[PDB]
Amino acid sequence: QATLKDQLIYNLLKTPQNKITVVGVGAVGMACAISILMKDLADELALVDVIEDKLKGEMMDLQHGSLFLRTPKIVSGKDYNVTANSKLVIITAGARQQEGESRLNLVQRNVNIFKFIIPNVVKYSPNCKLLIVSNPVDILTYVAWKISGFPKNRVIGSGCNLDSARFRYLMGERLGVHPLSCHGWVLGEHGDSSVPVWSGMNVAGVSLKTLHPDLGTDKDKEQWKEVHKQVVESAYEVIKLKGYTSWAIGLSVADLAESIMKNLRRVHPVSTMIKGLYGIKDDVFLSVPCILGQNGISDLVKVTLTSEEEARLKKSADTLWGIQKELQF
Amino acid sequence: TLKDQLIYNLLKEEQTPQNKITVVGVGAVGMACAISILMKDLADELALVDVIEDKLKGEMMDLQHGSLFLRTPKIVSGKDYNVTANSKLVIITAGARQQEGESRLNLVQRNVNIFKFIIPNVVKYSPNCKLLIVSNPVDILTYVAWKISGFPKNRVIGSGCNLDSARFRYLMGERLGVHPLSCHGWVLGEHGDSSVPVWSGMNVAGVSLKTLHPDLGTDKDKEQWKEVHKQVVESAYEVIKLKGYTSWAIGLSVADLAESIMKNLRRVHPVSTMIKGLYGIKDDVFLSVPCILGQNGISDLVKVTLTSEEEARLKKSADTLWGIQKELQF
Amino acid sequence: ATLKDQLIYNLLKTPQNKITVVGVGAVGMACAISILMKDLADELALVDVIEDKLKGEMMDLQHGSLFLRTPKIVSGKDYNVTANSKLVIITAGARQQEGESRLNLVQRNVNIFKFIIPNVVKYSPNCKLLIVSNPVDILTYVAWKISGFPKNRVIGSGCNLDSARFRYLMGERLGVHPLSCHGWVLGEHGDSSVPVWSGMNVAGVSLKTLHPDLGTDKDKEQWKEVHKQVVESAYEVIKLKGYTSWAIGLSVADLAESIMKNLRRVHPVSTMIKGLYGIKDDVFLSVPCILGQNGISDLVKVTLTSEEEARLKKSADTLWGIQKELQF
Amino acid sequence: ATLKDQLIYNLLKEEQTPQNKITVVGVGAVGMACAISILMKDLADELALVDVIEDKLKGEMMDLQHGSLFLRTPKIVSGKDYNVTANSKLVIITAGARQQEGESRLNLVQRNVNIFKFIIPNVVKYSPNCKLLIVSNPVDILTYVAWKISGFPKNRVIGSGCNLDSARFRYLMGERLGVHPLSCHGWVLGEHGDSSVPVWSGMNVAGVSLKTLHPDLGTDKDKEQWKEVHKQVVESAYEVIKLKGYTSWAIGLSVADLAESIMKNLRRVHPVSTMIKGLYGIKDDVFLSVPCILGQNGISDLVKVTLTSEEEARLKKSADTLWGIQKEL
Ligand SMILES: Cn1ccnc1C(=O)c1ccc(NC(=O)C[C@H](C(=O)O)c2ccc(C(F)(F)F)cc2)cc1
Repeated sequence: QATLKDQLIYNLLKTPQNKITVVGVGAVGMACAISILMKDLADELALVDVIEDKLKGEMMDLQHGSLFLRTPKIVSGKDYNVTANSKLVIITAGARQQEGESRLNLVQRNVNIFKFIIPNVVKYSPNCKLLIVSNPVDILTYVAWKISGFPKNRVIGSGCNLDSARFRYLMGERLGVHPLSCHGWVLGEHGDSSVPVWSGMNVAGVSLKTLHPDLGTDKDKEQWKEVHKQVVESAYEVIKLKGYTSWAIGLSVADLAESIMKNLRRVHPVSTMIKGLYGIKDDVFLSVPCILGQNGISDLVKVTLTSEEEARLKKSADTLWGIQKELQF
Repeated sequence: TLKDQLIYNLLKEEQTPQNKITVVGVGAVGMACAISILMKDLADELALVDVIEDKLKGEMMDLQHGSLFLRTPKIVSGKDYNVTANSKLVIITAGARQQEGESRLNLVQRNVNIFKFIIPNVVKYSPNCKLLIVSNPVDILTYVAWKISGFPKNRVIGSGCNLDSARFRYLMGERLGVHPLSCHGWVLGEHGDSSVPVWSGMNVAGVSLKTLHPDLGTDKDKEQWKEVHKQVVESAYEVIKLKGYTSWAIGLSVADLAESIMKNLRRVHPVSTMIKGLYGIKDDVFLSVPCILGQNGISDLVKVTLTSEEEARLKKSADTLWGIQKELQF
Repeated sequence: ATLKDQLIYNLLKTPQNKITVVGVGAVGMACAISILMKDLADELALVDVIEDKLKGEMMDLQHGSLFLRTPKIVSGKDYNVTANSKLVIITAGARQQEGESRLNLVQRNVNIFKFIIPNVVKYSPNCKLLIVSNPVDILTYVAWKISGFPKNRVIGSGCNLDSARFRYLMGERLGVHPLSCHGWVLGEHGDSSVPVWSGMNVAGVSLKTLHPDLGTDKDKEQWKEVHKQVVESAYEVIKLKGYTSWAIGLSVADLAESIMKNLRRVHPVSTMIKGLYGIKDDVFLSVPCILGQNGISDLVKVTLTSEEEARLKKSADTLWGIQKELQF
Repeated sequence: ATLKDQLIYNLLKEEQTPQNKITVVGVGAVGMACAISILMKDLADELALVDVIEDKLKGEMMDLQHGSLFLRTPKIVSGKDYNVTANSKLVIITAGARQQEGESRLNLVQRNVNIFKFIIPNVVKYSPNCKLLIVSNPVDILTYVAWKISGFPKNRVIGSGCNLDSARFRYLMGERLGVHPLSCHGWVLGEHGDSSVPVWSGMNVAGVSLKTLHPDLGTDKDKEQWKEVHKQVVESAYEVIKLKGYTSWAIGLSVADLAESIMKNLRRVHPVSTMIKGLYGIKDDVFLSVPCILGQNGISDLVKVTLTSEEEARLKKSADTLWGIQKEL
């Protein structure tokens, strides 16, 4: 007498190597999850949240699509033991930006949540890289770094990877070029104080501000400054229209995860400690271009900013530090 | 202007899109289809259409902001169906969706009404497209789309039991310790409560599970494999109870079908089509049988061998669906 | 200051998904390009003994790095470059000439393996060995005996390709993509391979049940000719272009995908089948195996008809007759 | 009833014209590398191969067909008759004499012009609406020749040009900087050959001009000898050919990169061979590489790269060299 399985299969053999955990199964977390699944970045995906039904429903929905994926193990749970041995833990949990609301208003509430999340993550994946997505992402990357005790190369904020992607899309819409071939960087706060690096914007290595010196100024008859205003307002407008943002940030996060998981050493504008650059003296985290790989941030790229750009980046650091210094944890 | 100093134009002749896909409906199902199609590089232009103008624009913008990470260079939206012109494939997901405990068949009046306005507008602007119906009850709405469009039935395809079969193969794989890709088994009939598990065709590596386990699919089964089908039937209800709706699996299922159509693969999928003439069925009933899918839609039907009980269940599903289809007026 | 140090502030002074391909002949390079375009490795190492071809192939792949997502492509004539591999793919050795049987390669390629396998194993002691060189079933046995690895980690590419060819030919006959044409070729990757007619199906419909004479000498449709074309495929391609490469490279990348991504998909690969069908010796040939990050985790016990089982035992006798004459 | 007829009920009796058909002309090493790269990127729903060596053509076709289970291109065909190429959207020409050890690409010009007099009219006859992608060498001159013979508008006659040279440049840049080539930006323009031009003034990482940081970059006084990078670009093909007998993989991937931009209408910027009359002081009908926007109509636009006087003179010299050959045909 033998069961079906035992008549069909002779068992020979009785840890995951490319495991990714997503913390938070709100819209941002689930868009990160689906993007990472469709890019075949992980051999195991773990989801963690505190709403048990929603967590199970999202896990089941993904699992029902397994035939169409190449990620063979999808698990979930409220207990962080399900996250054990992750290479990469993506934290998207916490309060999310609402209509008309500054991401900076979320800071203390999400700091309080990180006091619980981060130690549990570190307990079960002491060797992982942390990719912070929750907002305000720059301050929460600082907080995650402080709580975790990790070296700062392994604490990465998704930062302005998305703002720069939005900038390159809008740039491409004006020039009739795919964003892949429109190069431009948004640095600083992932938020209202972000900094467009007009002096570096280029197609095929041609500096656009060299052709158009008014680029980025008020006197600009083409009003390129509106491009950056649209970058700043983008999240507010999408939130007002559909209630939240999800797809673009999910793709941005999966882009960062690809560079990390595959050790690509591509350059991304992500949140990291900038103390000692551009005359900044405090432990401020904000986005500068960094080399990203399997050890996290291995190097910073020292971008040459104009005086006007450097002043705006300092203003961004001052805004963040004004909030950072008043946190207790 | 800066653009003219930077760029020398050779020609400004904009041509018709070559691989355009439209998604009608920007609810959770429609957006899951859209992101799945975008990340599989199946379209060179994606159009979104719906009646909720704010949500439509917000979803469009959110996808557009991810363009750097995609290889689909044009993403458009509008309430006017002129944005959908010259689509190769139009995926209809709009309509009411089932609440907790609610049958897909309770959606008929609401979504037939919506289709009576959607389909003529789609056909007006993409007269050569394939219609991929996802809205529920999908088998009845595929019938409806066929009647209203006037298209040949090869170009009217219901997403049908592609998802039920995927779920079945997932649950098979969990029981056997095998990836669903290597677990073969078909759920046919209604995408709903009357679906039919084809026990006689379930296999791994060409080994019939029913041959090894003759009680498979019966009440005397000490392993209770019928509970696997029951889980398939209940899957959407359980997910809806937990997260309020389903989206990711159906989106991946639809992108799977769209891949076969857009790349002319001639893969076999269980999709909603007219099965008149099969198993001595004489009415124009639409339900899922395995179909060869390619760039012209359904090119062939596979004549699955069914046991007596399997065929009786399929006829019961056909009777349930036809009981509803026959009372529809066009 | 150097340009690099002016541009880059450094913060930080082993590969996690490394694949090595041994042999940079046409088969090895087809495996390499297929693996690279499937993004299966974060480091790819090429090893061979022909210094010039090796460096030339390495440089050619590197020059395409902008279009790939594998950031480290290395090569060498020594094993330093292979250290810490998850998967080592062995394609080196003599290949069959026009009209030459794969079994005629035994002496030459067994000799090569007695040098390659002991060294490979020293520097990647945890890798899976994927044998592609021919005769692959005999050489998988050799690699297992020599390496000291447990058998789950010594895998021959086997009949994965014969089955792919069978399903392609099936699909041409039936008007269906090979992905939807299901049928297995087992046994020797060679002239004694066994088509499992009794399992061939589309959408779970048994073709033999529809056509009980399928694949016999009574078959009016002559489906046996489909398997004959499978057996003869490599000979015909070698006669026409001199060698085969693309199909075997894609077949191997398919196996590497299942291993590297821990998919637990079923593939017909060369493994030890002692205990199946009453076979008593350490014969290696292809049966369907579940493939993942530990290599072969399970064997599928295919239900064979009397004639299919008899043909499989004939294949086993041919291989065993050669296997048992080898000394270690 | 036969087995097929017991199993399958045909609804459609015939197949429609292919919608995304690509033809590769020539099945030497370069042609087959293009074919496999295009197949593994899912760019075509039909691939046709043409050449004059009947046995090798059929063997290559069969070998690709035998891997069809692992691909998503359902029709692979071949023939000596160009009717097999009918209705291609893109025809890639790799046929003719290929560069040998020690051999200048320019030595191949007259032989390959002779071959194109037969190939191009046959291609045009069966695919009057295709784009032509010239890979055969010397690619710049043969792009000019294919344009004149075909009668096509120049937007539909594209030379693979310096897309590969630039990829090699960026690879070597990345090796020097420890950055993935995706994040190293730099253009090699002009002849796909010995007279190519490195645009030092445009090289950048994250929009930081390397020449601005390192003003000696590319000159003879350069203590870091970055000019050796371009020398390596120039010599790369010679070295690879000397080592393995030919080049194939990198050009195959480069062509598949161009084919992707064309087939998917991406409007990405690539340095490809086109007419540059009206730029940089060039008044002749010379074809050479400059950055072009590539899409479903082929080359729709050129990017007017800003050059130093020394870069511009080098590009004019490359143009003079090519024109001296072009005009003697
Ligand atoms: C002389 N004669 C007269 C009449 N019949 C005979 C035979 O000898 C004979 C002997 C055997 C068969 N067929 C099978 O063994 C099919 C096999 C099974 O049934 O296990 C099966 C494999 C795979 C699948 C699935 F699910 F994968 F598709 C389903 C079923 C047919 C005729």
